[PDB]
Amino acid sequence: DIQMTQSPSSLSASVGDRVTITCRASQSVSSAVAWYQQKPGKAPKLLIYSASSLYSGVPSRFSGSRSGTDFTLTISSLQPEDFATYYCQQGSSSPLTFGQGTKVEIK
Amino acid sequence: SVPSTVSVQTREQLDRQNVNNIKELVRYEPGVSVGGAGQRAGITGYNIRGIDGNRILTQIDGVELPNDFFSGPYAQTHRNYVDPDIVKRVEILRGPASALYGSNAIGGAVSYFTLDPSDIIKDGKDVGARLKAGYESASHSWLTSATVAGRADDFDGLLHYGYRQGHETESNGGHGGTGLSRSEANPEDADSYSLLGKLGWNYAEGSRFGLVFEKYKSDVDTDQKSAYGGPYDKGKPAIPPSMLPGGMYQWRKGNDTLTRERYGLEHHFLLDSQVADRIQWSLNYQLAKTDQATREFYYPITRKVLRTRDTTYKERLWVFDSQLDKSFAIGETEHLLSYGINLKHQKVTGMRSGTGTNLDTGADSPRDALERSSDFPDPTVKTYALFAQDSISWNDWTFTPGLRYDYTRMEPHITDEFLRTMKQSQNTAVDESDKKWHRVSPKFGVTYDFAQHYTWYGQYAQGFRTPTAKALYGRFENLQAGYHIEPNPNLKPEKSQSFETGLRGKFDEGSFGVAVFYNKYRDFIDEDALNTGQTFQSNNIERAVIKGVELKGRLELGAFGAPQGLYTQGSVAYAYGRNKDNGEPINSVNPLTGVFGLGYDEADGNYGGLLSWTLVKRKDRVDDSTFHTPDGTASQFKTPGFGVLDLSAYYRLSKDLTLNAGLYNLTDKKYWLWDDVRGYDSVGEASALAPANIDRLSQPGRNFAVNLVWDI
Amino acid sequence: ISEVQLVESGGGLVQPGGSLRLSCAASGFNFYYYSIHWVRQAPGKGLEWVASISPYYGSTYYADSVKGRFTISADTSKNTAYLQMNSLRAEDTAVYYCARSMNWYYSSPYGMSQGMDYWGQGTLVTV
Ligand SMILES: CCCCCCCCCCCCCC(=O)O[C@@H](CCCCCCCCCCC)CC(=O)O[C@H]1[C@@H](NC(=O)C[C@@H](CCCCCCCCCCC)OC(=O)CCCCCCCCCCC)[C@@H](OC[C@H]2O[C@@H](OP(=O)(O)O)[C@@H](NC(=O)C[C@H](O)CCCCCCCCCCC)[C@@H](OC(=O)C[C@H](O)CCCCCCCCCCC)[C@H]2O)O[C@H](CO[C@]2(C(=O)O)C[C@@H](O)[C@H](O)[C@H]([C@H](O)CO)O2)[C@H]1OP(=O)(O)O
Ligand code: HEM
Repeated sequence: DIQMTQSPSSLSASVGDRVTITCRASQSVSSAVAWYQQKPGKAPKLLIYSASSLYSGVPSRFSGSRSGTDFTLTISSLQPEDFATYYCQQGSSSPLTFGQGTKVEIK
Repeated sequence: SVPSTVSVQTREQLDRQNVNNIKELVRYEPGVSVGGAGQRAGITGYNIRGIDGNRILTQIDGVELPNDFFSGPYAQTHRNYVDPDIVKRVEILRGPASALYGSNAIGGAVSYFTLDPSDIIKDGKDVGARLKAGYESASHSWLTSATVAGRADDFDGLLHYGYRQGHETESNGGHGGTGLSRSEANPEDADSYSLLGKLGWNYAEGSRFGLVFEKYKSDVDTDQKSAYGGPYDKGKPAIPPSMLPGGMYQWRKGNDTLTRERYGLEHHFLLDSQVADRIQWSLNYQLAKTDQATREFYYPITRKVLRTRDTTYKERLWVFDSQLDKSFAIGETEHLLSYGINLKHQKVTGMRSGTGTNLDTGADSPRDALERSSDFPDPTVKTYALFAQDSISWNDWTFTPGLRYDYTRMEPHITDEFLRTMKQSQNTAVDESDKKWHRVSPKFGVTYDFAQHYTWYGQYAQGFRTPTAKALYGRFENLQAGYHIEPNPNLKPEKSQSFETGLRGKFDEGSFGVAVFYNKYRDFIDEDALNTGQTFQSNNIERAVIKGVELKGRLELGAFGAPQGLYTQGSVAYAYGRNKDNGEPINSVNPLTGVFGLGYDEADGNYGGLLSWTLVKRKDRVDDSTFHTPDGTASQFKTPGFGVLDLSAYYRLSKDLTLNAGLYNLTDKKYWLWDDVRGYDSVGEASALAPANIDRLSQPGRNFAVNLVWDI
Repeated sequence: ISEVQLVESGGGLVQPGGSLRLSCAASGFNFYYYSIHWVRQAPGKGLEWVASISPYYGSTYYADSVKGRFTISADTSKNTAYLQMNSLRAEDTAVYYCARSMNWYYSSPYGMSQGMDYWGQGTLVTV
């Protein structure tokens, strides 16, 4: 039913830069959008839930925002441990939809 | 003589029966019930012939009381704004019989009339006083009231002050503790005071212009020990105590504050004109509000927080009432015409907010906090009423045709607090235009006397109640539990038809009364009804019928051979409600109730007493879908039948000092009133968040009440 | 601080067209009022939600790609979730993750709980 288009698919970035990952829905959806961080060989870790709320223990660098059908994940100051793949997930209840995924690499 | 069923209790009768709240006012009125036992919000209101809630017109001196308000577990206000200690009489009318009262009296009207200087000042004197001290063992409550009235020149004045201080009304459960195992009433600290002032000018014969001042504050501090260890799921804690000792609700304390201030002008005079012989009007301003403050140790597994909640429901009312009385004769018929206008200007506001503080770090908890939210867009309701009533006497017949035209206009006012509610849910569709309703409600009553002792009467009446703002605009979404509340801006107003006929017989050795009624309701408003996650929406029940029979009687035993002053009386009421849309019963209908009395009165009234026997049938016709058992378990509890004995007595210690005493529940029986049980969990949210042990809703055990009245 | 610990088991080499049962043992609080989700990630690809179970309502949900072939169930006595996979195809090879939703029945609606906050280590299924 609903689709989440995540752009870009890769971001070349340098430690200390500010990066923005945008996720766009294909329909009219509520604020139930979550952001996950996954490192290779490891399970995904939740960072932002409900498109604005910061999960407990996640550094305040990560931030969430919403503008219509477009959802944004922002990292104010990139750090060496933040180079991973990020996914946007939509839905408060089932069914759930994940984004394509954005890989953040070293510039 | 009136072609309708109306019951009146005077000031003296209230003192005799130790009436301290409206629950005790309806003790021996078999067809009127008051609920709210075991509930945090307290006494709910009147239930007349199966109709309760906002469909009962409750007014004092013509000023309507606020409606109910439910907006979740931390926002629930009832209709308990009147202290019975300030009224000269109370009239309970069944159905919208009278055109002089508002058409929104779907199930009936309860009218309070405040004390006047005339009933305080003794005959032949210019000054009067009334001191009352009373105690109630059921709630361990003390009452102290003082009233002074005077009459100097053409001015009359009255000043009343009363203060109450007590605790919770005890149940007949013998186990304390916390949680669902607590059968005792939750501890409470209740303080109340009421101030009444009147100042009138008798500038002519039959003419008086007066001022009215009225204040009433009720403060109740409650400890909800029955809710400790929650939430619960089907009678058991949701989180086992082995993993979370104490539950998510470690403790819950609350404070409910009720306030009513009223300022009024009234004027009546005699006129020599062709339009009226007597004109009366009144202008009143009333500010009534309820404040609920909740504090709790909230432990949602991961964090320990102090979660607080504040709810305020407020109503500001401007009411202008008028009535012109004219008497004339056309041929063999005598006419008594009463017409006038009634203007209302109502503003209703409802606010919810909350805070959250971490108990380990002291920091703020935004997840546990709530910003100021309004459930309705602060509406302004203007009601315009035009009524006319004629009493036509022809031989032994008496015809009372009536008409009342009502016009209601509601103006929404979108605020940021209401816009926040539109953001909490994903429903931003709101109409900012005005909603208008209007209807003509005919009324007809006929009375016929025959055989020098009997009276036949018939009554036809129509009622009309417009939808409230909460039903039209309220919206709430709970994605955690999987439900939401949809507004119904197209909700239709209620239309009711009342049919009643009866026979009365008056003798010197007693009297009797038989009444049969048949009430049809169209577009019966069912607020917060569950449709068919889940959706709660206010909808109209297309057809509903409530019918029944009421029996009354009194026999003076001295005429048949007995000591003079001995009498016996009885009152039996039956009702039958059905939802004709789905065939289900109406759960607000009380079971078959009968009150029988054996009383004695001294010849000069020096002393007397009454022995009361109340018999109530087991509740049978229950709609299982709309009834939520208080304990939340799978089994549904129906109240059994019971019989209880009560003894009242009265002695005149002096010509000014009277001792009124009453002993209740003589056999100390554990029993339940149906209205308390069926009304505890209206929407089903309390079964998980604030459940009730079935013994905590039981009526109080053996108890006594005594008051002392000094009429100086 | 750590509500639950999720461990997946039952993954391995199944020949195409066969069946395999995956279990998700949870240590800690029971997920009767929560929602358990299965998410798989094919080698070199992204995350894909496949199924979900809500024990309180008894409701089950599936993706279109696995509808009819996969069955999801829960015990609620062993605090374990199960995913019965039948008629496996070569496109079903992935690392299957068991995740618990943050939102649950008695959570405050003002807490805005959403998404999955607890995940298992995952089990590799090769078809
Ligand atoms: C034209 C027509 C107009 C006329 C009107 C017509 C319409 C009529 C209107 C009717 C309204 C409907 C009422 C009704 O439906 O219910 C009742 C009918 C009785 C009435 C029949 C009609 C007479 C009407 C005319 C009366 C005019 C005066 C039946 C009932 O409801 O039973 C329940 C109840 N039952 C009860 O709660 C108790 C009694 C009432 C208490 C007695 C009070 C005494 C009256 C004097 C008053 C005079 C002053 C005005 O209920 C009765 O049924 C009493 C029988 C009355 C007989 C009526 C005819 C009398 C003659 C007069 C006719 C004119 C209880 O039964 C309790 C029992 O247990 C005891 O209580 P406990 O300790 O255990 O808790 C006893 N009760 C007592 O001991 C109380 C006292 O200790 C005794 C009295 C002492 C006082 C002495 C008198 C004082 C002086 C008076 C001066 C005159 C027993 O019950 C008894 O022992 C009672 C006694 O045996 C005495 C009864 C005879 C009295 C008759 C009056 C005569 C006057 C002279 C007397 C000197 C006994 O029941 O449990 C049962 C439920 O059972 C379970 C269940 O879930 O299913 C299992 C149970 O095991 C368990 O325990 C559990 C819990 O109870 C939960 O509640 O419930 C209930 O049944 P349910 O309906 O199925 O649900
Ligand atoms: C069967 C019916 C319902 C159930 C089971 C239910 C359940 C719940 C639960 C579990 C909570 C969370 C309590 C907490 O976290 O402490 C809650 C909160 C709330 N509910 Fe309901 N609910 C029901 C119906 C309703 C209805 C009909 C309304 C309004 C018309 C409503 C309004 C609210 C509100 C406003 C809150 C927020 C409480 C706060 O301020 O923290 N609920 N409900």
